[PDB]
Amino acid sequence: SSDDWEIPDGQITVGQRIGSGSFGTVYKGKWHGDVAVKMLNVTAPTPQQLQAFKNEVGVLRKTRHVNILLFMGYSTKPQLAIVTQWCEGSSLYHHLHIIETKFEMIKLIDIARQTAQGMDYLHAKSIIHRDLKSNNIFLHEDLTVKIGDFGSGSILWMAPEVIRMKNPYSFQSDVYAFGIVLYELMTGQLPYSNINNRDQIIFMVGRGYLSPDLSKVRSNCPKAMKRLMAECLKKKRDERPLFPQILASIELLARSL
Ligand SMILES: Cc1ccc(NC(=O)c2cccc(C(F)(F)F)c2)cc1-c1ccc2c(c1)[nH]c(=O)n2C
Repeated sequence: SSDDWEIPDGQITVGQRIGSGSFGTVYKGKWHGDVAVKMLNVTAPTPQQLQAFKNEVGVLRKTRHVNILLFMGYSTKPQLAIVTQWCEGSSLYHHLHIIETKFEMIKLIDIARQTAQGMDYLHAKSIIHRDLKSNNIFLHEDLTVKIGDFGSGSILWMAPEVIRMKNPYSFQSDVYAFGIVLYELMTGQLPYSNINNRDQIIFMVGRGYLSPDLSKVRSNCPKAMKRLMAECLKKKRDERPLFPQILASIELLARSL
């Protein structure tokens, strides 16, 4: 009846520092092979740091799905640490905007389908991601989407009610962020690339004066995908579909290719 989440003491090792994440540092490590380890640098955590760790473990431990980054376990001795699978590859952001990988339409639609599958799973478990974006979508072996929270470089994916600010976060604000990921996949670009001012973007998206230019979608982008993108991006949160409907739309347009 137990999940045995707590990793035995003196087993995890960490190597290369790969980044920063929420409460600490992310390393490539070893625990029954390659793993990613998010570890608190200090030995004595503040009650807040400990609470942030417990909340993150509580969310991750409820997930078991191929499209969610695999949570493996946690340790509190000698330091607070969360262990996940190690993914070989790059995030969708890195692919589209750094190394500019050119995916075929069938593969772009499949990345969208798998992300919607993972998001539908999280929402069914009442988990609102709050920071869905292409950098939080990992292409494991550059084939399987793994949603995680790897990391303000998140305004482009922010729903207008989240920009405006209370609790503006909902399943619908995650749907909007997914709409932006759909825009990235179908255009190969980040929205608002011709606006060099962050304050203006924040202000205008929040007022509904500015929205992504859907005419930028590739020519081989199906019409139903463009319509789905438009629905996910609705300025009013109540007008946006939820992931079971988004999933059904993607599955159908993928069969019609
Ligand atoms: C090691 C580690 C521990 C915890 C998390 N925590 C999440 O992923 C997360 C937190 C809350 C909710 C959710 C979700 F999505 F379920 F809602 C996910 C991420 C990492 C992690 C893994 C790989 C990484 C990395 C960090 N940074 C990096 O560059 N690589 C390549």
